[PDB]
Amino acid sequence: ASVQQQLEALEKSSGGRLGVALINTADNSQILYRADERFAMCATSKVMAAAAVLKQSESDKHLLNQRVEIKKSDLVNYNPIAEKHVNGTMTLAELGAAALQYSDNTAMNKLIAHLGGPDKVTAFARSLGDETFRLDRTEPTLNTAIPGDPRDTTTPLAMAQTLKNLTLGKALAETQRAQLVTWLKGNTTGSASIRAGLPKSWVVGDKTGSGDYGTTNDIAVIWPENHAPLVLVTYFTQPEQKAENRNDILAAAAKIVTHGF
Repeated sequence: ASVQQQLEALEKSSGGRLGVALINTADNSQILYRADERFAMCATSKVMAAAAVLKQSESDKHLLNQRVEIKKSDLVNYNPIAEKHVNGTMTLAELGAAALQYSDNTAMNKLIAHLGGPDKVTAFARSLGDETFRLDRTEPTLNTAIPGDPRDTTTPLAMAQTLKNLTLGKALAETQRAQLVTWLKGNTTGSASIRAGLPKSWVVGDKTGSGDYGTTNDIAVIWPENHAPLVLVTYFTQPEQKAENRNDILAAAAKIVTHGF
């Protein structure tokens, strides 16, 4: 069974729709499975928002330390970091960190609001050459993940390309690229997703996402010990709105497509 057959087979079993894009930066080869199909990003979109703020910070040396007031009314449905700071401030950097490493939804909203709304995140993606990404909503509604809804979607390939540009490539100035990489490496939410499909000692940065329709996503940059990085997007979504998430599928997909390194 080739890698495509293995992915086909994984999807066939899975009860959903799998999207995979792996970029092997050794030779810019790719492993693609429904890679041009749209999927709801859910919190994987947070990478774009955080990166947009990093881009701004390249021309404003005070931005990352800018205070953002956190009010109880800013809290939404999943705020593990921001709730610790109500009535205080968090800096934009701290919001980036919380958004990326804990998937804090208030943090995401503060990034988006700082930037001037979801459309500003889209424009930032566009500025990186990503013609596919769109951010339409704030948290929490960007996670509705309704089948066929274009809002808050991208394709696996588009996101893989952009993630590579962001973390290893030309999108950000070097200190901000490194900051993004640091943030992704320090993610806390991805143990059971792509990381679980990889050799335990490979260094990985990732951002998960999850939403309704059992939408279960992860985007990762992977640094094998003896090989050039891999950039991997695994998106997964299911037909029924209250489907359980399926991080196991993402781990399985990651194992399939990284088997060689």
